[PDB]
Amino acid sequence: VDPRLYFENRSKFIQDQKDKGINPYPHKFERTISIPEFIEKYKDLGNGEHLEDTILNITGRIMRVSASGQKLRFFDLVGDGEKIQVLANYSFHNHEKGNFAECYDKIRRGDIVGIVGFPGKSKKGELSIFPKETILLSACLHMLPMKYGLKDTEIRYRQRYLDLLINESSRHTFVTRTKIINFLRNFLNERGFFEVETPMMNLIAGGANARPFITHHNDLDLDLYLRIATELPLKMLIVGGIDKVYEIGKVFRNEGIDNTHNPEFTSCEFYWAYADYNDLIKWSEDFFSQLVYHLFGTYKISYNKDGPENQPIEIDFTPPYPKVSIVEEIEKVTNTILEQPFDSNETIEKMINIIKEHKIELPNPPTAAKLLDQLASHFIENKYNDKPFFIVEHPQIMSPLAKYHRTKPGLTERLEMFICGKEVLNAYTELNDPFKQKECFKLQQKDREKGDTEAAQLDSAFCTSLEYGLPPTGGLGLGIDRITMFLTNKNSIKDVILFPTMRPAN
Amino acid sequence: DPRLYFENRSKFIQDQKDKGINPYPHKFERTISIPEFIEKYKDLGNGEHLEDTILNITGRIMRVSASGQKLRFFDLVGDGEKIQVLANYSFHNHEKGNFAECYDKIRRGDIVGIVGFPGKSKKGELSIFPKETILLSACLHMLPMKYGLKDTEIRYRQRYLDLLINESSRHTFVTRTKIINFLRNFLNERGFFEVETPMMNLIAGGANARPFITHHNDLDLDLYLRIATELPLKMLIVGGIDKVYEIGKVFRNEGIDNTHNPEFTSCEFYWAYADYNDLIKWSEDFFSQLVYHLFGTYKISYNKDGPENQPIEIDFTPPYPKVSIVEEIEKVTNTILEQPFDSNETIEKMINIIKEHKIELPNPPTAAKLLDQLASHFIENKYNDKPFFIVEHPQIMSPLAKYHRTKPGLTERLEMFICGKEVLNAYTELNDPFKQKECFKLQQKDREKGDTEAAQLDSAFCTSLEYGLPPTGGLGLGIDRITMFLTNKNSIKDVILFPTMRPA
Ligand SMILES: O=c1oc(CC2CCCCC2)cc2cc(O)cc(O)c12
Ligand SMILES: O=c1oc(CC2CCCCC2)cc2cc(O)cc(O)c12
Ligand SMILES: N[C@@H](CCCC[NH3+])C(=O)O
Ligand SMILES: N[C@@H](CCCC[NH3+])C(=O)O
Repeated sequence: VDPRLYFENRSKFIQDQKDKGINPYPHKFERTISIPEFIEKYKDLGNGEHLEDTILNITGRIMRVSASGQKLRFFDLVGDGEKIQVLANYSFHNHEKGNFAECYDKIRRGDIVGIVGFPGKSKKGELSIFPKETILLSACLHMLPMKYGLKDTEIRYRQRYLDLLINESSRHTFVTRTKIINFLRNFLNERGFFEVETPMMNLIAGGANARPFITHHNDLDLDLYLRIATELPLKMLIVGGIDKVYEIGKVFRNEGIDNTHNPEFTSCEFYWAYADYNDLIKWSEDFFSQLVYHLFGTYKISYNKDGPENQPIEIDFTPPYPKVSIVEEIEKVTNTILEQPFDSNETIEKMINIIKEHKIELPNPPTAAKLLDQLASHFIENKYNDKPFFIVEHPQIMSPLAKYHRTKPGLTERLEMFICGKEVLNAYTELNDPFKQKECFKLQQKDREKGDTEAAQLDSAFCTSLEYGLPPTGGLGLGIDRITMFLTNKNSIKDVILFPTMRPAN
Repeated sequence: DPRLYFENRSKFIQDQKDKGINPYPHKFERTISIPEFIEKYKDLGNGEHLEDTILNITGRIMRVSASGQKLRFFDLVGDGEKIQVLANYSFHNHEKGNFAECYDKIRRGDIVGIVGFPGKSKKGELSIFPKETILLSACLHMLPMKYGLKDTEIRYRQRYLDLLINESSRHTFVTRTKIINFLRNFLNERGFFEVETPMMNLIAGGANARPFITHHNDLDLDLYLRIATELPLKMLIVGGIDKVYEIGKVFRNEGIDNTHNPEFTSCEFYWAYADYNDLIKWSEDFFSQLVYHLFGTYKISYNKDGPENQPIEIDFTPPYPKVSIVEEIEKVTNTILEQPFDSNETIEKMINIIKEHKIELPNPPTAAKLLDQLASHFIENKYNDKPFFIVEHPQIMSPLAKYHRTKPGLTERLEMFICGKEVLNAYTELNDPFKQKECFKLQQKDREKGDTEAAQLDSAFCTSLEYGLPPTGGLGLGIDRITMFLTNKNSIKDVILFPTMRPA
């Protein structure tokens, strides 16, 4: 009932051990077997069967404490996501090492123990370890919370270790996360790609439309910006001869935080020379279908779109995925024609009127790109929840780094894959013409002058790199944390990140 | 003059746009790559022509030559390999353009799309005979020769040029990526689990270094970039992931030199129920197997004093030498460093030792910095022919280290060095939270003296240890420095694609 008193008493316990000779935190306890390999090595065992001649050294954490008297103690030893029962029988205690009750009465829930025992099964058939001596390795000073104590509380985020020990779903989630990353890294290596590392601190943060962070190097007396994307240096590497290049790493964006936006998130960007929008479309379908089948043995997975209480929807990752032109669908749903130039006063004022007629939120500044973005968000992003789908051919005012469309004026050969109305992939034929790239950078500078602090700045080093010849390439970016959210059935981005960015407790 | 040539090529591209032809085509289907092409038709004799195999090749023209007007020769480079391209007026498809007008516009550095057939020249050089050549992406500037990248900083700013010209840089970065690949697989075979800890934190802990500062606007919160991945990984050990690790970037706001880049790649791994000895064995096994995985031997040739001097033989054959820091300093300096090491007497003693030897006194002459300087000038270069370990560091220097089980005042720590450069840091993790807060408060006392790189107390980490940190052994690897020695490089900038530098 009193956690503060419990902690103070356990602290006194540790000090009392030090005063009365014993060391509560020993340096080494040479383990012989792990709990998973122990379960695997002795599960196929008969009821009540004992192996009193095979002594083993096993470690673990106590999570359940109970006793059937002063001579029979019961515990639950967990380790590596698995668990076994500890059946301490006084008939088996090595009395040369110490008193039975004196040794086991000190054990508390959460204590990390080292056990010298023998394997067997109980009368009821519970696979257990029968110790001959139990030594405390690392005591737990606080009271462990209950599962309900972590249900709708932020302790899962601020104290992830508690969430990893109490909830099995947490360990499962992060194991699946690393499996997603392993699958992607191998999927790219098997195709001949080359993993690299581009700087996170830069003189100019380009590659996306977002406000970056700023830091300062004292010895150089230089202001560096945290990378918002890895697009630019990767294309610079494509120029360098590495025709198959990619990077898996953290990117930072200083903007709002919600269930889908963490200030720092893991992204994967790959550049494939002599490839185009079609190649990226096929790549996306192939990769997602195989990733989902690799993790579940099926193409249809269930996802609780409306939270855990409401019923879930079914997402079918079976290719091919629907392709939806942004401009044309907005036209059909709104029964209007967005005459070009899309950034003209007429088209901008028109889109403003359609945003006002539907009482949709007006973006500030009302740049043409933000108007089109809000229109696509409120009218075509949630068009399909049954399966993932592609929003393609974005206008040039929205894609300053995109190569212009070969048969559609004003549009680009860009694609964006969405899952449950959430952007998870951004791919497109790279704009390799420096003459036309500088025009988009200058137009972005004007947009920046209108209050659009997300408008891409002018990177001179990247432009000069394009001047030596960027072969026709195709690039794609993946939001790994979001992919994990959908593939692990989690509604928040804080549930797929070990230590998410939280409001400080001060 | 390069300016005139860039302007001529620029006007050239504009003339192509006004003339009707698209200078940067959208798509060119490649049927075979340069490596596959060398592999597929290398065995052809000098003079054979498979005129029926119409292939689509791609690459960057790196040499332009001619024999009259009917013969044009170029070097097509791609994926680190080079082939010949022999354009003849007999095989040219005249329906798509004039031969001379089509090939006179190709210069060195142009990305072209060739449609031809494989064959071998009269001299025997594997070649692609094109029937049509299309300019896919033009090179507007003058690509320099290899000599143009020797006495300059261009290799670091325009890494693409160094990768396209110096064929050794490509090998160096391929080796770097292979080193990381080997490390990741090496850990995964032992059951380790890869994770991702935050790079922005309320406190920058895990090492003795000055961090960078940044600010999140919506939260109006100042955050420090991580200087190490130690504390969050240990908290994960407490969470039940007994074999965890992370290979990522860490940021330290310090000075720049040949072995220091503000941002560098490190690998920290925490293995529960392990200790100082297990880490020693792990380091020896890993370095020996990595070296033999790359070179087929345990001996490496490294130009320790630059390529202008004879190199040395680094033998990674286990087992390496182990040296106690305090013991060696007392032997080499013929002095007695008494405990407490941070006492005024021994602090003045180390200061006088540095003074009589004419060494630079650390910025704040603290006991930890003093010991570090003594080790750097009297121990760290004891072995160059083989990597070696500096062990049993004092607790004053290791606030996150578990005290030595038998040597008072020391810790069960180890640092491996190669040619005097620290490349590994491992030690038995301190799991007693009370001793931890004691060491952290001591670090604060040393911060009061003006130590910007003294660890600040992380309340979250201390609270994490209170729930029970099992005996664990932790280690950290400096990937960039390891790559430097395995690629025979004297500067860290030579192993980082884009090192931190001043603006142009
Ligand atoms: O996860 C994220 O994904 C994306 C969009 C993502 C689409 C696919 C290509 C990479 C980017 C943006 C974003 C912005 C934030 O400020 C925080 C975030 O976590 C994200
Ligand atoms: O490479 C580096 O290695 C180390 C030391 C290294 C030892 C092994 C464990 C990881 C750290 C420190 C350092 C500091 C810098 O400011 C810049 C750098 O590049 C480095
Ligand atoms: N960097 C892009 C995604 C990859 C684009 C690839 N050409 C982004 O921030 O969305
Ligand atoms: N964080 C350490 C490496 C890991 C030491 C073992 N926990 C360093 O920066 O040197």
